[PDB]
Amino acid sequence: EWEALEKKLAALESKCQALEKKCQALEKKLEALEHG
Amino acid sequence: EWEALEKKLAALESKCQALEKKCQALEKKLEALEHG
Amino acid sequence: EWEALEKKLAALESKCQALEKKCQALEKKLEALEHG
Ligand SMILES: [Zn+2]
Ligand SMILES: [Zn+2]
Ligand SMILES: [Zn+2]
Repeated sequence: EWEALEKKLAALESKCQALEKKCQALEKKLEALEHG
Repeated sequence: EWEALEKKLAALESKCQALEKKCQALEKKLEALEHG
Repeated sequence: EWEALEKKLAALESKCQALEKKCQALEKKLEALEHG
């Protein structure tokens, strides 16, 4: 169905946004090690 | 077409899941450096 | 609408591709710390 698709996409957008944050968090910890 | 969309979404869900694992793998290596 | 969906998916595919690169970039910096 069409609606199931809309929900899969919506959950993917969330997953993606949570991944961008995780990456920013990781980069921050990596930068701490790399400079200090 | 509708079916092409369904396939693009399915491949995106896989890509996303592989990215969550990569991030978990990275965080693990980062935590090793950060504590030991 | 159908077209709005197509655009959301297209922007998600980009976001995902940019995340794979970020992860590769991070892993590269992490590997530098881990071996050198
Ligand atoms: Zn740096
Ligand atoms: Zn830690
Ligand atoms: Zn290594």
